[PDB]
Amino acid sequence: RKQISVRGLAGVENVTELKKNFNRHLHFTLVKDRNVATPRDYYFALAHTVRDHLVGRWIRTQQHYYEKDPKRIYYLSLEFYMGRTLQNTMVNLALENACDEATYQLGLDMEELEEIEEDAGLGNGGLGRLAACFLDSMATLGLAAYGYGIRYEFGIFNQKICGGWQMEEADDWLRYGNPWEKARPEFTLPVHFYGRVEHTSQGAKWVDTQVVLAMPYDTPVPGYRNNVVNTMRLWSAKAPNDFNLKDFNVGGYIQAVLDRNLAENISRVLYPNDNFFEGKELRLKQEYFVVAATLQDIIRRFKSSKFGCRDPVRTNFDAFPDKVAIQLNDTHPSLAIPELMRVLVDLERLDWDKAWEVTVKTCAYTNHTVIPEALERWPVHLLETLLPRHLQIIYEINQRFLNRVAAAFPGDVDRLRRMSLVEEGAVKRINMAHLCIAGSHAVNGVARIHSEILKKTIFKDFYELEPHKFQNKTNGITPRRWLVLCNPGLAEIIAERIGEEYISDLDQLRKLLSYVDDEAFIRDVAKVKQENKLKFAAYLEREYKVHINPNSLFDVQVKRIHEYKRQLLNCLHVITLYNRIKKEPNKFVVPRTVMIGGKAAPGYHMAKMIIKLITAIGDVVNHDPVVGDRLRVIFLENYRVSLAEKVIPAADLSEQISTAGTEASGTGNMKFMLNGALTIGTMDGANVEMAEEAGEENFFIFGMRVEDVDRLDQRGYNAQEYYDRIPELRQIIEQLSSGFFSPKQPDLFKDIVNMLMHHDRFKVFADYEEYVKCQERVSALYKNPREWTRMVIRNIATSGKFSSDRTIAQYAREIWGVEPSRQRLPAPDEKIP
Amino acid sequence: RKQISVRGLAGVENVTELKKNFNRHLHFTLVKDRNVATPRDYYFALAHTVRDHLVGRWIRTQQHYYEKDPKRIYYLSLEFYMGRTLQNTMVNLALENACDEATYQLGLDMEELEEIEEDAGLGNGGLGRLAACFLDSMATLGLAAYGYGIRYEFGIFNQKICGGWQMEEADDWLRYGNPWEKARPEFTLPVHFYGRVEHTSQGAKWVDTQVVLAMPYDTPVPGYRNNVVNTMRLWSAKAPNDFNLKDFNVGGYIQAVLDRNLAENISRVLYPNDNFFEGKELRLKQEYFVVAATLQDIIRRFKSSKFGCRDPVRTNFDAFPDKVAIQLNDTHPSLAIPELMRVLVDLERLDWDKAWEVTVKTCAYTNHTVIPEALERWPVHLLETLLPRHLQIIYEINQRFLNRVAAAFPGDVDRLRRMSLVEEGAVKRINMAHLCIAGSHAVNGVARIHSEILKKTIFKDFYELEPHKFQNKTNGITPRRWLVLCNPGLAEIIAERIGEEYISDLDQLRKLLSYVDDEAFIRDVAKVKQENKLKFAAYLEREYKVHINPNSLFDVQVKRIHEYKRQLLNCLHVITLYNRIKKEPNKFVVPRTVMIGGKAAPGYHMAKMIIKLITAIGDVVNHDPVVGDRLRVIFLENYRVSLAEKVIPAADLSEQISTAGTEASGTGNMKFMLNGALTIGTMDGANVEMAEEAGEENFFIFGMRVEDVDRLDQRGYNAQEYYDRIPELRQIIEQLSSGFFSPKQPDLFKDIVNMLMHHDRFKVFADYEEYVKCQERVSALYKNPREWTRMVIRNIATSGKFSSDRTIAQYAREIWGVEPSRQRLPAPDEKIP
Ligand SMILES: OC[C@H]1O[C@H](O[C@H]2[C@H](O)[C@@H](O)[C@@H](O[C@H]3[C@H](O)[C@@H](O)[C@@H](O[C@H]4[C@H](O)[C@@H](O)[C@@H](O[C@H]5[C@H](O)[C@@H](O)[C@@H](O)O[C@@H]5CO)O[C@@H]4CO)O[C@@H]3CO)O[C@@H]2CO)[C@H](O)[C@@H](O)[C@@H]1O
Ligand SMILES: OC[C@H]1O[C@H](O[C@H]2[C@H](O)[C@@H](O)[C@@H](O[C@H]3[C@H](O)[C@@H](O)[C@@H](O[C@H]4[C@H](O)[C@@H](O)[C@@H](O[C@H]5[C@H](O)[C@@H](O)[C@@H](O)O[C@@H]5CO)O[C@@H]4CO)O[C@@H]3CO)O[C@@H]2CO)[C@H](O)[C@@H](O)[C@@H]1O
Ligand SMILES: O=P(O)(O)C[C@H]1O[C@H](CO)[C@@H](O)[C@H](O)[C@H]1O
Ligand SMILES: O=P(O)(O)C[C@H]1O[C@H](CO)[C@@H](O)[C@H](O)[C@H]1O
Ligand SMILES: O=P(O)(O)C[C@H]1O[C@H](CO)[C@@H](O)[C@H](O)[C@H]1O
Ligand SMILES: O=P(O)(O)C[C@H]1O[C@H](CO)[C@@H](O)[C@H](O)[C@H]1O
Ligand SMILES: *Cc1c(COP(=O)(O)O)cnc(C)c1O
Ligand SMILES: *Cc1c(COP(=O)(O)O)cnc(C)c1O
Repeated sequence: RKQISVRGLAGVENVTELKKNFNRHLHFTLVKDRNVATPRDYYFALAHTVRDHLVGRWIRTQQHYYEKDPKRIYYLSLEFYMGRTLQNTMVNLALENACDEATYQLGLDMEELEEIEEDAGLGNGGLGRLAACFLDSMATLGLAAYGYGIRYEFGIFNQKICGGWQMEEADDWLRYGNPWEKARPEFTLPVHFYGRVEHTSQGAKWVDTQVVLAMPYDTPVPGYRNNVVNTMRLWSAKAPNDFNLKDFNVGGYIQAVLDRNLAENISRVLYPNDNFFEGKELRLKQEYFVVAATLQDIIRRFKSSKFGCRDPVRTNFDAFPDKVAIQLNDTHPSLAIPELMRVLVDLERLDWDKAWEVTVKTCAYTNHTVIPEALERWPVHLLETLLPRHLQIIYEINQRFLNRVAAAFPGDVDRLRRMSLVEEGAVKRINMAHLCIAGSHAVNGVARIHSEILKKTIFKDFYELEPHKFQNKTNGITPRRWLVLCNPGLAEIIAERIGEEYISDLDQLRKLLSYVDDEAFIRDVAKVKQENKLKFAAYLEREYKVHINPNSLFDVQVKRIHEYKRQLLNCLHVITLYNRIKKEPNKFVVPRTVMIGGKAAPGYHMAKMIIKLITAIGDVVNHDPVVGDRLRVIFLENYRVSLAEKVIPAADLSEQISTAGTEASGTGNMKFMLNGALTIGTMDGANVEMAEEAGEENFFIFGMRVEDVDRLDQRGYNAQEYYDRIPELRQIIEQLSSGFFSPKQPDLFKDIVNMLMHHDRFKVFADYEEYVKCQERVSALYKNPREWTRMVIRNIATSGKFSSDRTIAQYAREIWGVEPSRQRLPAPDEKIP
Repeated sequence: RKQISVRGLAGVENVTELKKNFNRHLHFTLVKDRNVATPRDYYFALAHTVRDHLVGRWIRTQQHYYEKDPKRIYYLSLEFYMGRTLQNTMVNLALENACDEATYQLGLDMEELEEIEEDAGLGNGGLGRLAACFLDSMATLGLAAYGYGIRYEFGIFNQKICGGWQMEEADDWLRYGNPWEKARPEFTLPVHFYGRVEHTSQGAKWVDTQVVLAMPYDTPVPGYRNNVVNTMRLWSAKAPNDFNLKDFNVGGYIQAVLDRNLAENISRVLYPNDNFFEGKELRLKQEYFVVAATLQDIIRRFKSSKFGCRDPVRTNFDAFPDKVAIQLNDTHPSLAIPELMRVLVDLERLDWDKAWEVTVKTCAYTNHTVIPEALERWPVHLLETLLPRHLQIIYEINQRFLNRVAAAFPGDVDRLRRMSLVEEGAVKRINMAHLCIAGSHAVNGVARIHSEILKKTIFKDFYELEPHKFQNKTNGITPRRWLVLCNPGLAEIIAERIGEEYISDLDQLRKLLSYVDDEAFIRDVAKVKQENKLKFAAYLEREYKVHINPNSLFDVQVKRIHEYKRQLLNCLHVITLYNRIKKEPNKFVVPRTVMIGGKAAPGYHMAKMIIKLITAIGDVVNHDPVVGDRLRVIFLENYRVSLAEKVIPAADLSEQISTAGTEASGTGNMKFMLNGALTIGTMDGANVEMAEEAGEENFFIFGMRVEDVDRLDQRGYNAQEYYDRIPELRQIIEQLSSGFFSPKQPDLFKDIVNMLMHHDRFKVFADYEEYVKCQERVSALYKNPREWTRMVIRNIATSGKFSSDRTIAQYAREIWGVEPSRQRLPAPDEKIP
């Protein structure tokens, strides 16, 4: 509808420079002319002109580190959920407004072109987005940091609801190209698979291995206005030419060539599994592949440092921990630990015990869940086929480890079977979380309760052996994408009162508590959210047709569709709302639009069932005339980062409803809090630190605390109890059991009814009384709008702790041992020296 | 050693412009800086700066044709053997010398960088190079022409001789990228496979087909200094997202994604088969794929023309032949004919008989061989599975065709089984050469005897039915790559006397007969060849080590290794030479370096055997001390276009030794003739028109003419006869039979001995007397150097007829019906209008 904002300066020479370079790429890069270039061609010419302002800084940031050669942070993750890159790169370079003017005086709209860009969907959700937000934060804090992972040809599937069912389809995100990567095939590396271990004369050798090659592609990761542009290096698999062809004595020349895309399948697709574990060979291959190739790039750079010169010399890998820190995001790169031992002992010839001190001091591990089906416990027969030397290194690590445990708790023979990284049984397995605690020097959780639950439950044995290892580092979100970029209007009205230094110092938002009684600030804050609601209802009417009321409470739960996350409890609540105004049709109720969105992993039947329940409910509700427009249920299709930048600004209520003690942190919860939604949520994850930051009076907590959850388990949860005692709940179950919500096929929802009644791992009935109660308290407040905005102003004003710049400044200081910085690196300028 | 030449002007502003743009791409495109950029990075910055001078012209050449909208020539070929593109694009734009100065004053050597570029090996040999030379000629003659084919990820394999055996390896030519193509994914197209034909109400429909998508990549094809830049559009296969994923009810989400590279295998690899026929499903798929997608691009452009406006209107496909000419290179795109009928009848609803007149008038076919194992005769069961509607269209074409034949030769029932496009028998098959003659309006051969042999033997029946169809268009070579570019020194000394207009008017070389007695020209012509010999002996010493004598006759046969080409006869000759100076060690013989190079198709055992024989001979010869350096045998490894640009300038004698009546034309023979080698060859292929052009006295013809070959077949060839009567031949066979040439495994060569003796399809013994005789006559002349250079000056001076510009000016006029032109299109200059 309009905007100027402080998306930086649109100054005379630079708007001019821009338009020229735009027209240059459309011709020379695109080989398209004005009369034939479509909005996608206009998108790539600007994408190409914005990455031109980035290579100068990138090249100088990387030669800079060679010259100073800091300790280098390697963030190994198998997921990186980046979303789109043009506007984020414009924000961090301060080009937002010069390219908006430039595009204006060239007759295009930036926002049309910005919507053309495909999201890079290299992640499933929150572990992968945490990685993407960390990368922004490490560059904004001047850290010599490199994010490393796999370049998946197909990222997370694109979800389509057909007949209300999720239909998954392939994310061919590279179809039109990627202007942001730079393929580097000169730097390809081998990764060995299979083979045998010969034991001779001096050491072991892994022999007769198969060779896949690792082709790196680098993406720049620009800091917020400080001229640092760090790197995301993502490996692609390529078959070699000699073995992947020559091994002879008949078998088809064409067949040997077509069989190459079988080694290259290692990076074809991301595994789409939310908090579950799949013991598939292709996954362990992907896990070894990014470990092997990355550790070679690590050592290469450590062998230059300045030791490839001197500092001492006579290859002292002693200094390896003072030059390298490798962060394992979840156990997916836990083979970084046996592999660092392999290259150091086998290839580099250090003694076991030196190379162990060097491995534990450079590695650290971030635990992401306590739900036991998520734990990777790879069967031993898999590892002996695929990685026979690494298995060997794991057995010797385990041997030596349990010798520590038995020394320290002598005689405690059941502790020994519990702490072992080898899980005995029918299928002998390797417990990778155990590997990670044995070979890292810092193990951390993602939120204070999740960190305490690790010390007290899941890893109490390891905590008693080595209390010094366990840490907590509560998650964060980046203020640049999650505020500046999806909510420019909220950021400009904050910018107006307190300035802009808060975008890399979010704790400053607390100076906003002075304006909680300002009537100009209250009205502005509230107009921004009504505007946001209004542009999203438009988006919905446009891209997905639907039409909703902008004057309702926009109640939204968006995250992956898992039972512990409790889209079902939320569901039960909206079926109640419906039933209550059907009983009393002519009662005023605060009108609300409830929007649930998220993806199910392919073969998770319950999750596919819940998406069918939600769309089945909106089939009844959205078509009942007595309901009018007072209640609408919208399933939000193909949830991902660009849609989260659209929804979370338009939200009034944020559903963070998991059973206490299951969500380790959550980060969706933090994003909604700096964007002026109010939380309704259990004392779970970081919801506890958020309520603690704003004050419990300003948050809408309900439900069972974790102590009450264990008490109910001690007792035994009996869901028939809640059904019997609560008539509104009984009525809802029967409606489900009789086909009220599935007419032409009445027994349709009997899997979900049977579960809630008899197999509810997450206790949905136990929290239903206190949940519809709490929900009556947000509607009470909604219709006292000035007092909702003042509660909102106290949530927004207390979001500081949930910046990823604070989380990274604490890993930096207490795990990696580097000091952050914000001194901007010298200006982009020219010089080829 | 030095050069200035007339590689155009190196003028002040433009050398300056160049260096700046070089440094621009190395930074912004390459993201490499001077201190870290290798010679490959320097190659891509110049490749990128030379294609910058080409997009202006390309875009304006293509909008130009839209505006004037000529008849458009579509050259459909499954092979296109382009070799490398930088220097060829510099020649045609006149940038050779500005970029040589530019690179000089930047401290690099062009020739180092020019050697970095990978050859685009999208062809096997001569059919594919003919296509590549035609494209140059069509752009140099201002024709609205488009070359269409498949973009193979792997081209022709790279050959490596290990233990003297060919080892084939994959040509991953795209590893480092291609700076010359422009991917156009917005223009992807579907190609249907499998399915069924429903017959209902109005017409047939091909239903339940599988869908592969065709992703086009365009390469510019610049004319010689006339600002036309035409297009090579090459299709790539891409799996769709919906069917290649959704078809459900359990079967693995990861499996559905990994199974996509199975539709994309259609463009993975070129079939490496020289004049043979493989009836494999993947080949017919590749053949339908480039036909389907191309015919859609043809019709699209015919539906704009100006009829998508008017000219008449009420969709008159009548004018289709006056707007389109599609040339089928060999029978590999013969499905262009049933497919043009399918879209016109089934989709476009014309009557059969209108659409047949429109198909025969737009299609034309070039026959490339008479050797019967080369003929594609696709089994009927293959086509009914894969293309069931097309099979149907072929049966109805055949029905209607034989009704013409039987009307015109009433009662001649064996003619009817001979002319049928359906070859009855155990495996019923479709004769594709027959398809092509029924549905083209011009059928042509590639040289005057090959054209006569078609009218008299292989296609006499079709010639009697339709004499008007049969034509001849003798092959050509492009004077720009095959003279200007690999022989700048020979081109500058010609340029000195007669000027340079000969590079697009090669017939002008005849004004060189005036200098056949010029002693300055004789000495220059001879110094150029000694220089060339000297740089190739260096190349050999460098890249392949070998060391040879530059003062010998460089005797070279380079082409594919097939029995009809007769690398064995040449072999028998060098074993004789060896034996003769072993008999008489101290006889002066003219010293010669014999170089045989070329690739065998993978499973062609005889061809793999002949490469082993040749390297086995050089094992004896190159190590015999009594031989001294008087004779050396060099097998020329990994023969291809860039090596042919190195060898053919350095050649003194050119071996064009096939059994008369088998090589249809040959083009290697023409390249050697404009580069000052003298031919020894049978009266075969275009060797007959070449001898005829220079005078038989100036050529070294020997051997059986084709009449003598049929006489010997009438009689029955008995190779024991030649063995018995010729002692030098008897001695050679015994040396082979006893392991003289294969010591540690004596029976090694008994496949080749057994064949020559009992199964010689190509009569190698029949031509051996006259061949070692003719070979004594070139050595006689070699050691009268001034009289060799004067014979050479009469071959070079009479090469005009063998330009591809003459061949294309005759297809243009007598088959496609367009007039060539040489008026340069307006200067590249600016304007976005
Ligand atoms: O060359 C060095 C070394 O080699 C040899 O030892 C190696 C073993 O031969 C090899 O099999 C491998 O051993 C693994 C073992 O395979 C694996 O099962 C695992 O065993 C653990 C259990 O996982 C753990 O639960 C616990 O089990 C006990 C438990 O205390 C007890 O309470 C009861 O419940 O059952 C079990 C029986 O006591 O402990 C065991 C180990 O005690 O871990 C092993 C080590 O990873 O690797 C060995 C090291 O390379 C030679 O035998 C040895 O002498 C040489 O020093
Ligand atoms: O709906 C239109 C049309 O449909 C029906 O005809 C179709 C046929 O049913 C269908 O099978 C197909 O016919 C093909 C035939 O399958 C194929 O074998 C081929 O036959 C040729 C031989 O290839 C050729 O050698 C020659 O063979 C004769 C030969 O003259 C003779 O000397 C002796 O040696 O042997 C053979 C027996 O006489 O000629 C035959 C054809 O005479 O070609 C056929 C046509 O392509 O396609 C038909 C057309 O769609 C109905 O039968 C018909 O009435 C309708 O008009
Ligand atoms: O992986 P490396 O070698 O440390 C970093 C690579 O990218 C940097 C930024 O483009 C270049 O300065 C460097 O020369 C290049 O090799
Ligand atoms: O599987 P999810 O929820 O997308 C992501 C998981 O990792 C995130 C980042 O550590 C946590 O905040 C979240 O609680 C945890 O369940
Ligand atoms: O295949 P088409 O559409 O005929 C030719 C294509 O390339 C030409 C040269 O870049 C462009 O002018 C044209 O707009 C484009 O669509
Ligand atoms: O298989 P080859 O020899 O490489 C190529 C084939 O097509 C060429 C181009 O029409 C002919 O000149 C040649 O005689 C013929 O055998
Ligand atoms: C931040 C984010 C998540 C995380 O959601 P939680 O509520 O923490 O589970 C998942 N998906 C996307 C698209 C995100 O933006
Ligand atoms: C021209 C050429 C050919 C053709 O050789 P012929 O002697 O006609 O069989 C084959 N390969 C390459 C590399 C060529 O340059």
